[PDB]
Amino acid sequence: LKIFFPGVSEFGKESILFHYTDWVDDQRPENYREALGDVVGDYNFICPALEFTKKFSEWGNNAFFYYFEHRSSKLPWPEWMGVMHGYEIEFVFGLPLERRDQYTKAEEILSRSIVKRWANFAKYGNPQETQNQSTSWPVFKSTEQKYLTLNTESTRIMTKLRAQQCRFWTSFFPKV
Amino acid sequence: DIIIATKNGKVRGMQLTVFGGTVTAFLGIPYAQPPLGRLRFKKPQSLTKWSDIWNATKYANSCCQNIDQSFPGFHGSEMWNPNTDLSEDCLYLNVWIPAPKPKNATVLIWIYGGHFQTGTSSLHVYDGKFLARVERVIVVSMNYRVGALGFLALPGNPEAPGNMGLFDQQLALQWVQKNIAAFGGNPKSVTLFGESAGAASVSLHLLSPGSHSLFTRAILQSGSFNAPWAVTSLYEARNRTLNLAKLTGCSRENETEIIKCLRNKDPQEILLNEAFVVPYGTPLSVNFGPTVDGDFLTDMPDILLELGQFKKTQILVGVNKDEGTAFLVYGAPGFSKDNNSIITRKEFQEGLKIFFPGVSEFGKESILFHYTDWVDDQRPENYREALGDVVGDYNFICPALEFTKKFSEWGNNAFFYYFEHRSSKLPWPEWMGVMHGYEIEFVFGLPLERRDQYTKAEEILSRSIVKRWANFAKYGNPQETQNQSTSWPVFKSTEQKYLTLNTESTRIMTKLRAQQCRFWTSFFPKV
Amino acid sequence: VQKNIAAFGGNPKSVTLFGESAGAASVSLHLLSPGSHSLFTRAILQSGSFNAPWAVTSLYEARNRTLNLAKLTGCSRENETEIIKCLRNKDPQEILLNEAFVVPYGTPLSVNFGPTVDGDFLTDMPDILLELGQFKKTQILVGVNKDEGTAFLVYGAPGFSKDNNSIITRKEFQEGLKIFFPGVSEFGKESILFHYTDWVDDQRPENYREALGDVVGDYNFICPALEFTKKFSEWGNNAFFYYFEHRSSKLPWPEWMGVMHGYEIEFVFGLPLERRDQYTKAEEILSRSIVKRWANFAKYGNPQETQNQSTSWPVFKSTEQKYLTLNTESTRIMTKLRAQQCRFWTSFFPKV
Ligand SMILES: *[C@@H]1O[C@H](CO[C@H]2O[C@@H](C)[C@@H](O)[C@@H](O)[C@@H]2O)[C@@H](O[C@@H]2O[C@H](CO)[C@@H](O)[C@H](O)[C@H]2NC(C)=O)[C@H](O)[C@H]1NC(C)=O
Ligand SMILES: *[C@@H]1O[C@H](CO[C@H]2O[C@@H](C)[C@@H](O)[C@@H](O)[C@@H]2O)[C@@H](O[C@@H]2O[C@H](CO)[C@@H](O)[C@H](O)[C@H]2NC(C)=O)[C@H](O)[C@H]1NC(C)=O
Ligand SMILES: *[C@@H]1O[C@H](CO[C@H]2O[C@@H](C)[C@@H](O)[C@@H](O)[C@@H]2O)[C@@H](O[C@@H]2O[C@H](CO)[C@@H](O)[C@H](O)[C@H]2NC(C)=O)[C@H](O)[C@H]1NC(C)=O
Ligand SMILES: *[C@@H]1O[C@H](CO[C@H]2O[C@@H](C)[C@@H](O)[C@@H](O)[C@@H]2O)[C@@H](O[C@@H]2O[C@H](CO)[C@@H](O)[C@H](O)[C@H]2NC(C)=O)[C@H](O)[C@H]1NC(C)=O
Ligand SMILES: *[C@@H]1O[C@H](CO[C@H]2O[C@@H](C)[C@@H](O)[C@@H](O)[C@@H]2O)[C@@H](O)[C@H](O)[C@H]1NC(C)=O
Ligand SMILES: *[C@@H]1O[C@H](CO[C@H]2O[C@@H](C)[C@@H](O)[C@@H](O)[C@@H]2O)[C@@H](O)[C@H](O)[C@H]1NC(C)=O
Ligand SMILES: *[C@@H]1O[C@H](CO)[C@@H](O)[C@H](O)[C@H]1NC(C)=O
Ligand SMILES: *[C@@H]1O[C@H](CO)[C@@H](O)[C@H](O)[C@H]1NC(C)=O
Ligand SMILES: *[C@@H]1O[C@H](CO)[C@@H](O)[C@H](O)[C@H]1NC(C)=O
Ligand SMILES: *[C@@H]1O[C@H](CO)[C@@H](O)[C@H](O)[C@H]1NC(C)=O
Ligand SMILES: *[C@@H]1O[C@H](CO)[C@@H](O)[C@H](O)[C@H]1NC(C)=O
Ligand SMILES: *[C@@H]1O[C@H](CO)[C@@H](O)[C@H](O)[C@H]1NC(C)=O
Ligand SMILES: [Cl-]
Ligand SMILES: [Cl-]
Ligand SMILES: [Cl-]
Ligand SMILES: [Cl-]
Ligand SMILES: [Cl-]
Ligand SMILES: [Cl-]
Ligand SMILES: [Cl-]
Ligand SMILES: [Cl-]
Ligand SMILES: [Cl-]
Ligand SMILES: [Cl-]
Ligand SMILES: [Cl-]
Ligand SMILES: [Cl-]
Ligand SMILES: [Cl-]
Ligand SMILES: [N+]
Ligand SMILES: [N+]
Ligand SMILES: [N+]
Ligand SMILES: [N+]
Ligand SMILES: [N+]
Ligand SMILES: [N+]
Repeated sequence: LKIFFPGVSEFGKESILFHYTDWVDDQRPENYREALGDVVGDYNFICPALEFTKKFSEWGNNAFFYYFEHRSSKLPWPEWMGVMHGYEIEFVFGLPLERRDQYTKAEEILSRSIVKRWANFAKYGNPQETQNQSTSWPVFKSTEQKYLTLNTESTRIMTKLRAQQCRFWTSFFPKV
Repeated sequence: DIIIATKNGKVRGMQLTVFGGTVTAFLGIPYAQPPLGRLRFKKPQSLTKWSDIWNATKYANSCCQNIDQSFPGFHGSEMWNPNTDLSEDCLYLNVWIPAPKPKNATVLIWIYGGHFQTGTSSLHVYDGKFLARVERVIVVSMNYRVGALGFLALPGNPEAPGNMGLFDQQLALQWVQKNIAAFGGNPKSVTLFGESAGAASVSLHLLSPGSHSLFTRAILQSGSFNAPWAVTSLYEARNRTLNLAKLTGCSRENETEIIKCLRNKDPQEILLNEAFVVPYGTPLSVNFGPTVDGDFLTDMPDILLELGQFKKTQILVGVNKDEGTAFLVYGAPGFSKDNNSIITRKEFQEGLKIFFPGVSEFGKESILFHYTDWVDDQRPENYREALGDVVGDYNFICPALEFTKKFSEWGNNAFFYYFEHRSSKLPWPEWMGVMHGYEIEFVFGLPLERRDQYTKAEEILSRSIVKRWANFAKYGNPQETQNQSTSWPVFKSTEQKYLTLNTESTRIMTKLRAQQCRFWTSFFPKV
Repeated sequence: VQKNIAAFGGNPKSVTLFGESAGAASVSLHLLSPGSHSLFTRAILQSGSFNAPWAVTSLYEARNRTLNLAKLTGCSRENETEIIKCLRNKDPQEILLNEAFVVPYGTPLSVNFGPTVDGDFLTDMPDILLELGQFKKTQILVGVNKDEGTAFLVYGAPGFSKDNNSIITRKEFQEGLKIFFPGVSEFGKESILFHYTDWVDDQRPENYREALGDVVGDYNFICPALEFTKKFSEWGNNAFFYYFEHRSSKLPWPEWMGVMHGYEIEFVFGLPLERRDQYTKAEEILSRSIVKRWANFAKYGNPQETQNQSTSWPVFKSTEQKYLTLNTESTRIMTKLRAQQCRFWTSFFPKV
């Protein structure tokens, strides 16, 4: 925490520890390893993205929010690093469409669908895959806060990503 | 020493040590005339009544039943077999009360499953002591007649009118109405809960006008009366009563004479033939079950449900993630508990003949079509996975969801769960996943017991299930209010929210198996 | 009262309970008790409610305390009924003398011996019953005073005196917290300091003095009253909330103590109606109006003064949370009392 919040008071840093290390529960040695990943991701990336989306949409525009959760079968970083920062890009640009490239078939399918959704968004302002019986992507409103999960198995409609964590970063932490 | 005075007389119980405190148990209190000789197949008649102390200190006789012998020596299946003598003398119940004795406690009544052909209340995973200790509720469970001895039917005729085992249940609820105040219980706060055929039974007590005033609320685990296996048509119940008489050489002419012949046959002869009164049985077969008797059940239950003729109250309904897997090892080709059961397309197609014996060719093609559009890899575990899903969706999940929509449309709060934790002790292999029947130990609180070798995470999940179930009984709202738990939303049509139960993170989700159930609920009834 | 009040002219079907502090927590518990449901109609809670941190003892600590008392009186037995039996021989002075230290760290707010979940009067933890709407359905009138906390500061917070203005330093505030939150972690206590000492701003020496009063009042009185009111009203009943803000012109405690805990009572019972008593005229008027409102509440379930063109008192709903201020000058309709402070006590602090 000293590395990531150089200063930042002692109490400030205690409060991160308190809100991310209430154990649920086993011990479970990968526990502090997992929490520190979550602290850095929640604070730097996820919570401000969600807060931008609420604020922007409150002024009447359609917004669409995704949660990308596939770990690339080619990733050269190890397992405990999971679905890393930056590793959706190859999906968006369609590299798994290239068969010589040694991606799985499932990965090809997921890319083709990301590409369609991104492109329908550019041309139409609506990122649906309309033809192959895909899950419909709902607009993000405050109150409900629906978002779509992207993975090789099953896309889901979920609500309120990191609700607990972002209450911490967005309303408590600015004050330290 | 602990004597309670009931209406029929005195009963003595025993004290048990449980997690540093104490529970009082009364095991095997009689609740009807044993149904022997002249009373076989008749409804349960009321107890003669006694003097002196009846010692309710050990479990009683389980009801006569055929035993599962496909995996002898194997804990995964022998855990469901009876663990007291079998006998026609089997109409008994159990009570666990907190200590100190409560003032006016809520009561949970368990009704076991067993496809209506088996089951017993004295099983380890049905032991009510933990719930009594931990949540200070009183827990009750009863033995009821199963198989032909409990559900043989020749409707009209009171010599064998159908539904006997359901009336056994009803009369046990009755006992609780008259007697539970003496043990500290509130007869005005009773929740029925049950699993599989037990869950279908509880659902039928919601339809029965004679049960309306015997309970408050209901919990249905993996089972409901609209499931395809739950009610026998009057038509097939005759074909089966007659097929049994023929087989035992009891074929008479005057109907009451058939029943009379059957009362001389020793019970082994009747169990031995029960098995093939159906010309094509499945691992899901219910040879002898509930019927529209015109007494317990006054019309086809699909109709009563659709037209809102049930008791108005709160229900809690839920299902497990892999309901179907367990039935695949009782006869689907290519399946084994002793290997990963990768199966081919031919084996899947054949699998369907086992589970939909007839059922047309087109009917069966249509299941294949809707469950084998590949997404995608190949992925050899693909047909193995689909067949599990077909059997679970059709038999368990889709009718549970359809029951919940229909019930809630008439204005009552409903709560739906999706149980998705595989027990770290499960003796069946990995590919079987979160099996049918393996939430029960969670509900009764076995992982609360530390010597038992469950994980800590599993202890936590149990403690939370127990609280939610108990808050449901006492309050009609299954929240865990104190430890910052996820709130459980009511199930309405339109949105259809439900709660997932697992060791990591509970989630609010919507529209479980939307695609699959559109298939089973609107397309398939027509084949 | 149920059996006998008809003989004295009273309507046993029109009974309102009212009480202050532990009295208010008691009335709130009669709303939870199934044996009290049919013994009253409506309820008035002044500065107190059963969800206050001082109101219910856990079964756990009640044992530690029953056992600590037996030990102290030399009554330590083995068979439990034998402990009680020993205790019945002790003369009552011996029992009062030891009561004081069955807790290893007491506060000026200490409740050595209190309500517990007995499984008779009270069948479950009351937080749960409240949350899940298991209480008598009726109208309530709930309210609090502007400076609830000040009175407890002179029973042991360092630097405080009724005989001076009690300007205190930051070190004395921090120490004050050890007196009121004996344990309670370091981080817990830092978090109170952080949320009550962000200065707005001058310095302003009465600043830490003022904050400590506010901490003790918000935590012990105001925030649980407001939280009780939201929860109760969410189940469909009319609720009425007041904020009492008049300092009695006769108060014998000094100025910096403000509108103290307990000093609305004389107003409710109508002492300023008595002219010989040396209250101001304005105070007489305010009492007469409180009396009418309380009495209209008992008889009608609506605490209006209908005749003298008084301010209408709106019902408290969640969302808007309107309440009425009571003072000698002007009654106001306000919204969301201590919004910021109670977010702290109600959602953050339970977790430490
Ligand atoms: C209603 O009754 C007969 C019962 O026939 C059965 O006799 C039992 C004692 C038992 O051993 C069983 O296996 C046997 O089949 C059914 O007719 C039978 O149906 C099968 C297949 O259609 C034929 O191959 C049998 O030979 C035939 N037997 C007789 C004597 O007719 C009948 O199908 C059944 N109705 C239903 C809906 O299942
Ligand atoms: C998994 O096992 C099944 C089940 O039947 C078998 O049990 C095995 C553990 C093994 O002991 C085997 O000898 C025993 O028959 C296998 O299915 C069987 O496959 C063979 C094909 O030659 C036939 O003899 C059987 O008809 C067939 N029976 C049944 C009832 O399924 C299955 O092949 C095997 N799969 C694996 C290991 O991947
Ligand atoms: C439950 O009980 C003991 C009680 O100890 C106390 O004995 C009383 C008679 C009284 O005089 C009291 O002041 C005294 O402390 C508690 O253990 C005590 O805790 C303190 C601080 O932790 C220690 O310094 C004491 O020496 C210790 N005494 C003994 C005999 O163990 C215990 O803490 C208490 N539980 C709670 C939650 O407060
Ligand atoms: C206000 O008075 C307090 C209270 O204690 C004191 O009461 C005073 C009225 C006075 O008679 C004083 O002699 C008596 O001790 C003062 O707090 C005290 O401060 C002195 C510091 O030297 C210490 O002796 C005490 O430990 C301390 N005690 C307590 C219990 O608070 C306080 O300083 C004073 N403040 C003023 C006048 O602004
Ligand atoms: C025991 O409580 C009785 C009523 O309690 C229940 O009221 C029901 C209508 C339903 O709301 C239940 O869930 C309630 O908990 C009361 O009538 C009895 O007189 C009580 N008897 C005692 C204490 O002996
Ligand atoms: C006295 O009045 C009785 C009822 O008055 C009350 O009705 C309650 C239900 C509640 O609304 C109260 O606030 C009402 O004021 C009536 O039944 C009695 O018979 C009356 N008795 C007399 C005049 O002797
Ligand atoms: C949809 O259609 C074809 C097969 O019919 C499939 O291969 C393709 O990848 C899918 N299209 C999109 C845009 O995902
Ligand atoms: C029932 O239980 C007690 C055991 O202590 C025994 O002494 C009593 O006589 C028993 N009654 C029987 C066996 O009928
Ligand atoms: C059949 O015999 C029974 C048995 O005693 C008798 O009561 C009944 O009246 C008879 N009915 C017919 C139609 O033979
Ligand atoms: C909630 O509280 C305690 C710890 O404070 C915990 O151990 C317990 O298991 C939780 N209660 C429930 C009902 O899950
Ligand atoms: C304790 O003694 C009491 C007091 O007479 C008696 O009634 C009770 O049965 C005894 N219990 C134990 C466990 O010694
Ligand atoms: C209203 O009326 C009179 C004067 O008209 C006044 O003195 C009295 O105190 C007021 N009544 C109430 C209930 O406050
Ligand atoms: Cl999809
Ligand atoms: Cl939600
Ligand atoms: Cl999340
Ligand atoms: Cl799934
Ligand atoms: Cl084919
Ligand atoms: Cl949770
Ligand atoms: Cl949705
Ligand atoms: Cl799904
Ligand atoms: Cl103020
Ligand atoms: Cl400091
Ligand atoms: Cl006014
Ligand atoms: Cl406002
Ligand atoms: Cl304010
Ligand atoms: N990559
Ligand atoms: N990057
Ligand atoms: N098990
Ligand atoms: N089962
Ligand atoms: N006073
Ligand atoms: N007081």
